[PDB]
Amino acid sequence: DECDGAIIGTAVKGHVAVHSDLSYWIESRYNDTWKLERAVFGEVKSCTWPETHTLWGDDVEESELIIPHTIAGPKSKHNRREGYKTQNQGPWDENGIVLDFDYCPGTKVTITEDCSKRGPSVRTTTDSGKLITDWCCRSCSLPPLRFRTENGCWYGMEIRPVMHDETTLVRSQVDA
Amino acid sequence: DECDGAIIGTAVKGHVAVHSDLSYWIESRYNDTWKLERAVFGEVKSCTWPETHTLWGDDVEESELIIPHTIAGPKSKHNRREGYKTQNQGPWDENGIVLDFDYCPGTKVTITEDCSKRGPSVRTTTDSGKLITDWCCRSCSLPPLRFRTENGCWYGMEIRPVMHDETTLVRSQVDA
Repeated sequence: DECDGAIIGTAVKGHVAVHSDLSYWIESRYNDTWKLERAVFGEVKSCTWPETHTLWGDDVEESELIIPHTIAGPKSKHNRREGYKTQNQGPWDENGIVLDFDYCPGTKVTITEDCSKRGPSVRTTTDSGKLITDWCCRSCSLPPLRFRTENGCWYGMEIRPVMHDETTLVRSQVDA
Repeated sequence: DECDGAIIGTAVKGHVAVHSDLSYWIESRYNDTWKLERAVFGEVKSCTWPETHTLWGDDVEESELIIPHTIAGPKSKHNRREGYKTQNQGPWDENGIVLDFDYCPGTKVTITEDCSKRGPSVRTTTDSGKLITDWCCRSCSLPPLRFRTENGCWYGMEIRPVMHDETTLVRSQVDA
């Protein structure tokens, strides 16, 4: 059911909007459009964010919400970024998750319709610890959706690794 | 003055203690001793954490508090880790800060009294982007205190870089 309304602070002041509670800090900004900027997770939890404490919640498509509504992502158009759909297979079992829109260190991302489609989030280091340097997406926007975690950096579902030899990938096992 | 008591959740349940508010998630654990485990910062702020919402707050030395009381670190013996003093010159101007006790990727830390003393936190990549691989501390404990941020990984004040040639260091400019 709903997360408790009593310990939620949601606020927008001009061109910065924040949905927060005791575990989530979800920040969006206006430059020429509203975009999700950063989301910081003290812990990940499974309840629905209440409507009473949600900005811009009219005519919301659940599959557009970056942070899935099933893990208390607000049902808010602030919880969106052009070029990305819901991150249901992000690395939601990791600790110290921060989601932002920047390159994982030592990597690059190219937009091309050659890319494979959305799948589970992949960590930028292989099982043995090699860095995968090149990535693509069909039609995501840049800078790319990334998750920084206590175990490495991961890209959003849209962004797929570009490899030229056999490699073992570490991929998210979660579906949220 | 004090941060607002109204939007604070502080709880301990057996061997896991959490001090949280709308921006901070500060977690400690008991294994054989109580130690700070992780602290996640949606934003960094400057007010004092109220006593009313502080665990284990008797006979507290301010210079022992990992997260300085001046940036709303709780005045709590849960906010401590053997071998470390207050991180007043941690990288507190960065975004998406997570503090935990693990190695920055590709690095190692040795305890030796050869080390230089506590100073400002240093990022593990130089100005030009080279990785500093070797580090020391006089008498910190392992695993080392680290800050993961949207701009790289940084070590706690105690942990100093070990270099064999001229290099430009990126160091914290903050004193909190």
